[PDB]
Amino acid sequence: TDVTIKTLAAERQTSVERLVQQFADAGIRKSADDSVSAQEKQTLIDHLN
Repeated sequence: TDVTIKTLAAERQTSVERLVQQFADAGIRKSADDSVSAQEKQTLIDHLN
């Protein structure tokens, strides 16, 4: 579940990478190569609404 952002970010490409950024704001690890959360892509929805 927990992986390092960027490698993971690339993985989804249009999900986890994005997820990490917003989430950092949310309450998860941030993007730009470092720490990320997979399947956290929900960031788009949660953060938005």
